[PDB]
Parts: sequence; structure tokens; C-alpha cells
Amino acid sequence: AQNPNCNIMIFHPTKEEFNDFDKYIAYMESQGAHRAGLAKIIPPKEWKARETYDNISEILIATPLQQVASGRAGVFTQYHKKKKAMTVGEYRHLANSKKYQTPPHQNFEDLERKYWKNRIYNSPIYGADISGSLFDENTKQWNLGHLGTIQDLLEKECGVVIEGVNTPYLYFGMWKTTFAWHTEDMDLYSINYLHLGEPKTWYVVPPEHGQRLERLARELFPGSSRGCGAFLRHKVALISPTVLKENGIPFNRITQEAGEFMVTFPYGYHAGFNHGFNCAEAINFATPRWIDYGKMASQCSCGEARVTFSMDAFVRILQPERYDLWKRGQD
Ligand SMILES: O=C(O)CNC(=O)C(=O)O
Ligand SMILES: [Mg+2]
Ligand code: NI
Ligand SMILES: [Zn+2]
Repeated sequence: AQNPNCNIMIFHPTKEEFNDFDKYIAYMESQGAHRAGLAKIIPPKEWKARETYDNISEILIATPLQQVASGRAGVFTQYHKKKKAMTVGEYRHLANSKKYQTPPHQNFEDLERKYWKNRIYNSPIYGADISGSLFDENTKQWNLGHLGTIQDLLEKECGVVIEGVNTPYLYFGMWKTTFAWHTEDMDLYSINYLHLGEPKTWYVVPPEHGQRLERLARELFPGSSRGCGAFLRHKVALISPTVLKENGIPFNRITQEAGEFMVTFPYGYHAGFNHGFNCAEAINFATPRWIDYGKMASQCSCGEARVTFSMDAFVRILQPERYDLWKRGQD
């Protein structure tokens, strides 16, 4: 068995290997990359996502989200308070202000220490989940707006034609902006490209151990657990590496820098934080190996998780027994 300790693997494809996206994912999996839940892909030196980032300031963040924490430093939830719209140039200035800027630090490990010590005492503002793309239309390789769609994959594997679309999302971050512990909708893959700016630190639980994280989360968030049998689908809970180590939960960590891709694999729980002003692009995707994960994915039916139009078909076809209850949660 390849990668039996579930380490995060880092890949350096050549320009020739970068042509066929599906083939390269399948290659990475042949080497055991999925066992970690997360892999890093460094593009060939010849590749670029677009020519420059000099003209992005007029992009609108219609609903910036202030991430307010509750709990203790290593075990907290966050809620998202909606703020007034602002442009990317306005948000960059805000991120660089004395109130929000990254503190002085020695290295990524010192910054990580400062994040876990201090996160809860601040409320950073995240421009998340903005439909759109920063890939140039002429970028042919690993262009996250030109991937094969999940609807087409389901149709190729299972023969059923379904409605829905699959488009990318932009994330504009600042110091301390945080992504809570989650798997993707329907336990899909994700791919995330850090277009510019400061790094993003990731934490990940191997898919084979995801239920260990769930059981810890039910213990640490006991009211939330009573409210919903899949409350990590709400995407609000944070657990620090120190707490995970104290409770014996297997995990790994890695820092993504600008110009790098990360791939999350089906049922790989992940969480993380931004180091400073940055912009990432991410999208979900599927492969043949996902289908079994999709059929087994948990679902939130309490009403909190509320998701895209396109998840309807996935539930309806892969999980017909759950469909009625889940759809009630959506309505
Ligand atoms: O970058 C972020 O805030 C969160 N991204 C992801 O969870 C991802 O790409 O799957
Ligand atoms: Mg612009
Ligand atoms: Ni994710
Ligand atoms: Zn729920």
C-alpha cells in the first residue's frame, strides 16, 4: 500500500505531465497521495495562471464576512457577520491596516503559534465564496474554470444526465481569516490555487480516520451535536493542533504559498488560516473513485448547511433514501 502513514505528498509535474488533469490526479493517487486527504502540486516553471494581478482591484466583494469567534483558544466556533460591500482594492487596504495586518513574526511556525494563541480575540473579515475566476482564458493547463464538470462525471460513470453547473469561487483573505473543519459537499474533491499574496496554512485528517475527528467534535461541541447529526457541514467549528494531539487524532499540516495548488481528496477533513492578504480560487471536482464516497456522504438536514442548486441532483441520484429529509432541510 502506497503512503501508509498518510503523509501529505508534494508533486512537481513537468509541463508535459501538466497537460492532462485527470491523468495526473490518477497518478497522484497511484502513489498514495489521497491517503493524506491533501496534496500539494507545484506547477512547472513554464506555467502561469495569468500575466499579472495588477488589474483586480475593482472586483467586488458584495458580502464580506466578519468571522466572530466563541469558545476557548483551541476549541471555538465562528459565526459570520455580514458587512457592507467593498472592492478588492478597499479590502486589501483594510487587510494591511494596523488593526488587521499580520504581526511581526520569525517564520511560519511562530506565526502558527500566534494564530492559535490569539485568533479568538480578533474578528478578521473574509471575502469568501465569490463566483468567478482569475485564470486567463488562454491558460490551457489546470485552469480551474475549464475542468470537466461533476455532472458530466456522474453521467459518464452512471449514465444519468442531470441538471446543474460547477463553477469556481474566489476567496480574498487577511491575517487570521479561518476555514473551519469540513469535508466538501457530497465528500467531493476540491482544488485550490493561491493566486497571490500571503500563505495559507492547512490542517488535514486522513480520510480513513475522518470518523475519529467526528467523534472528537461531538465531544467538544456537544450542543451542536445534539442539534444535528452532521454539524461539521455547518462549517463553523475549529479545533487546534494541540487539542487534536491531546486527543490522539491523526492529522498533518502544510503551508501553501502563492503559485501553488492544493487538492483535497474525498472525505479529507481540512481546516486552516490565512497569513495575510491573499486571493485563492477553488472548485469542487469528481473522479470515478469519488462515486462511492458520494453515495456514503453524510448530510445535514437541520437546515443550517444550505448549499448550491447543483447538490440536489447529487443527493437525489446517489442518496435517494435521504433525499426527502435532506430537501426539507433545504426548504
Ligand atoms: O481557502 C479557503 O478558505 C477554504 N478552501 C477550501 O476549503 C478548499 O479549497 O477546499
Ligand atoms: Mg478589477
Ligand atoms: Ni474545502
Ligand atoms: Zn445541520
